[PDB]
Amino acid sequence: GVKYTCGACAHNFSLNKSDPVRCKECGHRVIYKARTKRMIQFDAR
Amino acid sequence: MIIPVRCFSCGKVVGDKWDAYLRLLEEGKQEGDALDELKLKRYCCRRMVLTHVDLIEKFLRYNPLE
Amino acid sequence: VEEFEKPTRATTLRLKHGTYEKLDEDGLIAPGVRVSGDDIIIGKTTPIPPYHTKRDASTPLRSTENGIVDQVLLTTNQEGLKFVKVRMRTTK
Amino acid sequence: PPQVRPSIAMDETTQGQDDLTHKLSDILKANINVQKLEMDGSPQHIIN
Ligand SMILES: [Zn+2]
Ligand SMILES: [Zn+2]
Repeated sequence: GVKYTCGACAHNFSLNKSDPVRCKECGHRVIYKARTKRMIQFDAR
Repeated sequence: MIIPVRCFSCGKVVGDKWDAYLRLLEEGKQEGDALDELKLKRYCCRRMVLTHVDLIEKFLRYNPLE
Repeated sequence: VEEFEKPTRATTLRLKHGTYEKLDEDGLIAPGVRVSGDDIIIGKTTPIPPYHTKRDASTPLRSTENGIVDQVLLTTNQEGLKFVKVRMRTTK
Repeated sequence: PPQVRPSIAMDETTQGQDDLTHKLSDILKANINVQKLEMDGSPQHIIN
């Protein structure tokens, strides 16, 4: 459902609000939300 | 963090002389001589280049999160 | 127990005047999103002890502060419940 | 009036009531069952 990245092995996966909060590959208990795909604008000032 | 693009006071472009400054310091040249060879006359640019701390070299030590 | 979720207009009540469209399906805003003050960044709902019976415990951004969502952390606490930390970055 | 006791609207329309309102409802139920036990046959000590 939502992309996530592991905090230890840095592997990208996805979650569907049903899986336990853990890394699929290395079983790490700390994960981060992946960066959104939307563009971001700055005024360079 | 990283070398600034321009001198804060005057505005001379000094961001392209960091690698040259380090290489000049490699051959044992004094800091004043190295600054002189980079044509940094006004002491604003001299303090811009001389007092910079390259902290980004530390930030690159940590493993990337992706 | 409570849950991190995007509150609904009908089935969920006690909606703050701040916007909710920035939240995702899991109630957590994605990093790299510009937000302003009072905007909801964490959406949490609490069941009413004995439809339209869910307290909104959403945490809004500080009204005097702006910035971009620098980082989002999701994990579990000591007892195993959900745990979210949102770090906002701005320029002074 | 409801101005006297604070009925906090912790969640929109679906709200409970203060303890005073619940106790007033209990008192009214007590008065109703007191009234309903005076025309019909019932022990006097039970009425008291
Ligand atoms: Zn992992
Ligand atoms: Zn200068």
